[PDB]
Amino acid sequence: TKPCWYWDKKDLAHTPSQLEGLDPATEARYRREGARFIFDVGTRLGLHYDTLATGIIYFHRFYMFHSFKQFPRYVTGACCLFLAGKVEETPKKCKDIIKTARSLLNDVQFGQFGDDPKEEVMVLERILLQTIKFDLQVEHPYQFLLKYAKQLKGDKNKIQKLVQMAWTFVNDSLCTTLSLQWEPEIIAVAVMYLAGRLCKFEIQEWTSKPMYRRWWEQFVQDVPVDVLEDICHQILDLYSQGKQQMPH
Amino acid sequence: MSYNYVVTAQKPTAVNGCVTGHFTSAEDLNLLIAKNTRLEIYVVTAEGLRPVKEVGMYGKIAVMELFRPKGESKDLLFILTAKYNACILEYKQSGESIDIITRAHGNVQDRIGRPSETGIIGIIDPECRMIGLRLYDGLFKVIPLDRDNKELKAFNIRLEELHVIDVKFLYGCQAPTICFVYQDPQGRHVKTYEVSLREKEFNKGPWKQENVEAEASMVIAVPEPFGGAIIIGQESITYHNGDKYLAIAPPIIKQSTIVCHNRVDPNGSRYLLGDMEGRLFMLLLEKEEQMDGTVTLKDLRVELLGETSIAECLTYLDNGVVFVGSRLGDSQLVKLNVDSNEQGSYVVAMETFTNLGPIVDMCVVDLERQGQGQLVTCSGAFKEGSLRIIRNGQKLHIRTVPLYESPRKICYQEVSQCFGVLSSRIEVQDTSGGTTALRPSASTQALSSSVSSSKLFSSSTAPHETSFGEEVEVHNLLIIDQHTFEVLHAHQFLQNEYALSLVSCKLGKDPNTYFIVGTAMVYPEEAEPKQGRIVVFQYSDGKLQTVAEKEVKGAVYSMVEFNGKLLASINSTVRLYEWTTEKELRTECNHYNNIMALYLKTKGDFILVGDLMRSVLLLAYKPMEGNFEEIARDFNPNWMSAVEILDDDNFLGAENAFNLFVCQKDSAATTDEERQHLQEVGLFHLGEFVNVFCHGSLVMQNLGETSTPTQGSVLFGTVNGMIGLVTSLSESWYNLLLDMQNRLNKVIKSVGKIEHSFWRSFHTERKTEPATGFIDGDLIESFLDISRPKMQEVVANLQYDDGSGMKREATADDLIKVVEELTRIH
Amino acid sequence: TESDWGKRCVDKFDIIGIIGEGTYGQVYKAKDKDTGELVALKKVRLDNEKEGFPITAIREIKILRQLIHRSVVNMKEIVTDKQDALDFKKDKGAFYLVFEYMDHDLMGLLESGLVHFSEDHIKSFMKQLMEGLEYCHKKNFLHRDIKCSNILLNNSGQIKLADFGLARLYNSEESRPYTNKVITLWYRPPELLLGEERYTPAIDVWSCGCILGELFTKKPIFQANLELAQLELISRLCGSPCPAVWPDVIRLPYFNTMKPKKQYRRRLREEFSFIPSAALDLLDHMLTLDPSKRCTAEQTLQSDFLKDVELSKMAPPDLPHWQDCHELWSKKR
Ligand SMILES: CC[C@H](CO)Nc1nc(NCc2ccc(-c3ccccn3)cc2)c2ncn(C(C)C)c2n1
Repeated sequence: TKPCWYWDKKDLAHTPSQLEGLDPATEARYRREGARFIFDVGTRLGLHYDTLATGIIYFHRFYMFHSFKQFPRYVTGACCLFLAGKVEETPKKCKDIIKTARSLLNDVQFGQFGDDPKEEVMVLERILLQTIKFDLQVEHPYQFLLKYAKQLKGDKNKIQKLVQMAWTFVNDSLCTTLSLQWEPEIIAVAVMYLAGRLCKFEIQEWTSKPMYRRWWEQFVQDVPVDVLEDICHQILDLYSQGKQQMPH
Repeated sequence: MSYNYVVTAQKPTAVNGCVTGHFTSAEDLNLLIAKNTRLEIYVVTAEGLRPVKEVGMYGKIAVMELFRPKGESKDLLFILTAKYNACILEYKQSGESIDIITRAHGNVQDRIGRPSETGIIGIIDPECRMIGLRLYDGLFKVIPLDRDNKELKAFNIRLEELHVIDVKFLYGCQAPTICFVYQDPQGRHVKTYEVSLREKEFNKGPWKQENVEAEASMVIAVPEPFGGAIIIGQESITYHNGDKYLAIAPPIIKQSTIVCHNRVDPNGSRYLLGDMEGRLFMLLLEKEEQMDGTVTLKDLRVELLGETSIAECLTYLDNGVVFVGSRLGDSQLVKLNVDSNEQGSYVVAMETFTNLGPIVDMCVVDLERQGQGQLVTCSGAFKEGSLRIIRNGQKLHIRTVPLYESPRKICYQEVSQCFGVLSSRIEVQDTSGGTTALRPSASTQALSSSVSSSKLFSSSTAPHETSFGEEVEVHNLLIIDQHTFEVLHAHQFLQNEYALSLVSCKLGKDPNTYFIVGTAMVYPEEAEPKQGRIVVFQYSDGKLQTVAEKEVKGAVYSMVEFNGKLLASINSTVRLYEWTTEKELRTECNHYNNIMALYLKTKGDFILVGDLMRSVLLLAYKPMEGNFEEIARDFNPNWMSAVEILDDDNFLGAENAFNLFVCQKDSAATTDEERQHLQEVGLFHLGEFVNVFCHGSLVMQNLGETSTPTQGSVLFGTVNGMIGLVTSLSESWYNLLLDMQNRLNKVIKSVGKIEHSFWRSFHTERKTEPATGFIDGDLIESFLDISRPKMQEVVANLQYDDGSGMKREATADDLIKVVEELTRIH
Repeated sequence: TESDWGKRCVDKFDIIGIIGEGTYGQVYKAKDKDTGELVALKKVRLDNEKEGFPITAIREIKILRQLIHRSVVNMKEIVTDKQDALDFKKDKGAFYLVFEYMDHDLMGLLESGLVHFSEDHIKSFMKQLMEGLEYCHKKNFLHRDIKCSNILLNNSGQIKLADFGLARLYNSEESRPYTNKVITLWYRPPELLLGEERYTPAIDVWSCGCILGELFTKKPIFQANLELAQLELISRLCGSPCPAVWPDVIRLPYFNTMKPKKQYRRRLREEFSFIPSAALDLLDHMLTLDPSKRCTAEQTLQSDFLKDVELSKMAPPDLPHWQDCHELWSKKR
């Protein structure tokens, strides 16, 4: 009925970009660059967190079917955000996305947009819709993170720190292929698991079953701890490369 | 941007209603006859009927009743139009000046309501205290007949019984009572209610409800000293009056449906009844004078007088003379005699008034190579079946050809000096197993005859078991001589086969001129027909030979000769057949995007398809590809009745709500979508039901270019026998005539003070739009019949522009010569 | 695979003809050349358009792939015009939204006055329309465009709700600023006429009330050319909007601007007295002025009129044809 939008870590070694001579580190760099571009363009435009995530998901899904060598990452990123606006009912004129794109990009970076920046983006919409197979409805970890945290009952301050920190990890997991590997319900639980381990919080105590150690099962059944640890490890590798450690 | 003119050539001849009273003066006995939009007034004389005045209304006459209120020296008339325009009129003559004063008027339409199945019913209280109108189901409107009620203000009383069959006001009651027959799940019943004007509501009826016959069709209020009511059914006539109850079921009445009644004697002793077979009976109420003094009703009796035309309404005048107002056939004045003639009949036909009746189909032909033309119509139904040859003369000459059976389609074959006419006769199921005809008709009385010997439908293994007395239609193709109108041949079709379409033409490279018929296998079980035939016949040496037959999976509603090929419509499909060198039809292409393709008209490679519900479509045969192509469609749901192509870009269509409309090709190449949209540009509430559109005219057209600048001519036949004409106008001609209409309305005093703009405004139960791109030719032609001072009032300060001529303020002689020019088109 | 959309070409459908002019493109009747099924195709032209693919087609795609119900139209797949030259820039094609083909729209049936609905036909129709609508409202979707031409009905007697081009999501938690100009004027509720922009799903219930009364009269109950004239019609029947019956009416913008001629009393039960008590009560509740006092889609399904209506007994609404009216005369008078 609906297409499958999930892959193994092993499969990512065979994306079109990879097999076109691009190495793994470079495709990962282009995915962070592209995601942070969509995020910063749409943040400047004053768009909802769901509209930004929807655009990033379309972007990540697109470079599963196409090569970064053949499709300039920033032109595709502008296109994703343009379509995501219409999908999430927060539309923005293409001229404004272009205007913001030139403001955030340098001269070399904006060269990708060619002579007619609007046309370059509009034209690509046909391929983007075909690539995403017209499966426009997208769910994000945010909604699930909020639904599960709402069901926790305990110290409002400690629960708030967990939610606030887990929200940040969702914003970082956007730069990664985690969206292409696990369902938002799994990612939402994984960021709660990560925020909890850093805060030294026993999340089971705030649930309807304070005696049930694997608390997450009452939100997502059939999710083994090792899957949560893999998602946690991948999120922490973003902080390990540079600074930002794991604050508060 | 469409500009058309529409004028009446023959007024509607069918009688819809007729009342008698003392309308012109207290002494004169009058007879008023309403023929759709027209109203005729006559004075009854010993010789017959003397005409005294005829008027037109801006509405279809639905109710018409005379009544004498308290204080009036003579009767006043009440009329209600189909568009709900109520009005009380008065006849007033001053020497020679005959006028119809509008004493009271107003529109009685309710904001919310469901129109009733049995139509509008209007009845007046014997004491003349109120006009009872049944417009909507579950509501009974009451206009109090008061001195101060000039606007005709009314209130609705809630009615418990939703489905009402008929209602009348009873005589001899202390309070104004209504008596009605209604229907519910438990069957049909008769009930009564008292109507309190003071309290504005119904009260308990004087007598109990009673369960009546399943087909109780009419209520008859009986005058004093009997009171109560008679209920006419299919098999029984019953009298109800509280405790009293009589019921007679004479076998004579069961064989045909009684359709109308009338009171002969004022006391209510004798009553005339008329049924679908024309048969006219007398229902006599046998009295029994009690010792009390009162006279109780002992028994009811029926007596067959004779045969008349299939009456819509009977109305006896005086003496043996009765006026038989017929809608299907010719109306009559018949003399009832106390002694039966040698045939056993007490009726003697005195005078016959022509009624072009339901004009189901027609064709324009030049029988004498004159260049004027003649219209041969398929008019009437049942024993009233006939052909009418109308020719211009200043009166129309009409020659009738009685067929004594229903005609369906006509067409002319010049090669054979004769017409082909499809016709249906009713035979009933007899004890022999087969069927038998009630009377002999055109098809049975043919010089030479044949029966289709096709084995296309074979055994059919179809359970069609039939009981006795059931009616069945028998379809035939009649071959009638173009000069004597003698039935040369009659070919009867297969059992349960209905002939729907007929064409005369040569096809392909075949030099013979064939008569092709399209049929449908009509079984009661089938919702829509699943089988049919396209039969090709050739008339030669006084006999029809079957040339070829092509089976189809549906009804063949319409056929047309299309560039040597045969274009036919089978249910939802529009097919184009080719005539092979093997004398056989072989399909070329199809178009299946239709609900039900009923009407076809072609102009070159274009085809105009009239659908059942999706209005009209413009198809085109692409010769290069050998298939059809949808040029543009009218996206307005319109239930059609007939279609016609005026020209390459303009297409006239007639609707079931008595409306006319014209669509034009958008002719704007900015997009492919707008090009495919047919825009309704002309709209006009005709007021008639158009069955057929036909290109031609009866006017003598000379060798050169003569007559009015109105180019084109399309005659049309209607259900009420009215014949009209449509023609196109130039832009300057239309704007001039449109301004004339506005000026004309401001001076012409209408009957019932009905707005002309309202009347011609396009109307269906859902939408009501103002008429556009259409000129009421009857309003324009009436300019000549007004006084000189009113003519000069109309022309005062009238400017025209962009007609290759200056401002020139039109004057009386300018418009009198232009209107006289427009009358010469019919 | 079946999940992969937009890849298959439109040439795999044999077009039968144009059936209507849609919101963003034409609608064609067509047959699948492989399976022989009949389908309806909505053309979505993006080449002549600015801001590419239209938001109206995006809404209809996003919402209909999420909604699956017997009384809501089915979008089967999406197909494209023949690709050419191998350059997507030069490609100025158009997509087509493939749908289930329906035999009619309520508009055409009522307009051509070719149908008659008994109490049992209205019961069957309304139970489907309300069941379909209740599914949408439970998924937090406003239709916002309910009208006769948007209620498809096939010969089976099945009803399907369609044209989700104006449909939007609704967030009950807190309030979202929407568009004031929604639904055609005849089926528009009073709150939108008086300027409400943060409205509820009760707007669709008003449209369905307008439809209910209309099935009993064969005519739209409120027909006016302008907002003020429309509010006058609604006021003549439902009563003038006033704080006595609608306390929050004073909060709307055009409350003082759009005042009816008089302070009318409610006459809905009086005027529609010819309707069976069960349906008259349903109509009375659906055409309630204050949207906070107007019934929900779920409540209409648990009403004396519809609750007991059997799901299995579809009762197809008889459309008389062929032998009907082609030659009426005294036999059919
Ligand atoms: C909303 C746009 C359109 C306007 O009428 N709605 C309409 N009608 C349909 N089918 C009922 C119908 C109506 C008219 C015709 C028709 C048939 C012949 C000529 C002209 N129109 C055929 C089917 C139909 N089927 C599937 N869909 C989906 C929405 C694509 C349909 N949408």
